[PDB]
Amino acid sequence: HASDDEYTKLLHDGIQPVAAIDSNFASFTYTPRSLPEDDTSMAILSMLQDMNFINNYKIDCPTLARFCLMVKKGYRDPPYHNWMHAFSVSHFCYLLYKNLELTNYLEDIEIFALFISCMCHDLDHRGTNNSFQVASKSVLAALYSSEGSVMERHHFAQAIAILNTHGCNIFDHFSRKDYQRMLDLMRDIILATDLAHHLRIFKDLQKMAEVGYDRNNKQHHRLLLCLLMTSCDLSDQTKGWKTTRKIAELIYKEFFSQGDLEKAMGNRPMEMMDREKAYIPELQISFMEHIAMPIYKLLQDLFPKAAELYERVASNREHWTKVSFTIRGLPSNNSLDF
Ligand SMILES: [Mg+2]
Ligand SMILES: [Zn+2]
Repeated sequence: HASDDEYTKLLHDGIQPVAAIDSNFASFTYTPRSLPEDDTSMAILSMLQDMNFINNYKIDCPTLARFCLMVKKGYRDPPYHNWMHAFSVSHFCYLLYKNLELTNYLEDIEIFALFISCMCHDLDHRGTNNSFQVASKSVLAALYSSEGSVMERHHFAQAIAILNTHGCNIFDHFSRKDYQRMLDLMRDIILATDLAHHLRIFKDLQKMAEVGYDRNNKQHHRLLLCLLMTSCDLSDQTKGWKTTRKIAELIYKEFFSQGDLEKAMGNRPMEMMDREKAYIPELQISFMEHIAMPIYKLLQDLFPKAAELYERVASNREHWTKVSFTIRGLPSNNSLDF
């Protein structure tokens, strides 16, 4: 019946200064997946403290601790879309904040919403995509299919359910106006994680980069938020070869698992979901050239200091070309360690 023991222990000695985590914690070279999972909740508090959102928005620490624990427990354990993914995506948001000086481009509340969105953007993911929800006529599909972005709307709904859980509403004291603004930002930012959305606004993103970002342009704020969210979501591609390789293993383990379920339903899965047809190296090269590289290229055109990011993504693409080892699907052991 010791309901408060868990969060109390987390805050026992206060919030740990971000500088004390790792001297390289705020560098683009840092790999957040290396941090022990049991230390991630405190790391979240550390980043929120460094960005000073707790002071700026008068956030209640105990409530925030409970909220962070709830978000972490809100993730299931599929190979890729788990808490460590949300954690690493959130860390990249922090990196962009520190390295690109986002406070000079976005309003403070927008950056706060972006970080919280990163934490909650994949809540309750089961390892299957939107196409599958519709094909299996799931309860989530029946609920959101009409509006599109089925899983994305579910993730947002789960985030709201957490805020509505006793003792977890970190925005409870907000005025009605600011509360609605925060929930609307979270909705729009999480919805931006749907690739379909990114592809639709891509030309608007290029135009903004072409004419130059304008802090007084409301549309630019919305567009930048979408680009940044996508940038955080695919940040595993900005690390070293070992990370890109490992993440590929996790994502395809998920993709092939879904593909197997589709075949069992009497359906024909897309090639990239079929372990008997997919050739991972080529699929990664395609992903890099058509999705990842263009996103970080845009980021570079807007932020010169983001060049090293685009550079790493391009390098990793090169690595895949030197790997393209010859079999389709994944090895018997489901590993690419070799
Ligand atoms: Mg997602
Ligand atoms: Zn994600």
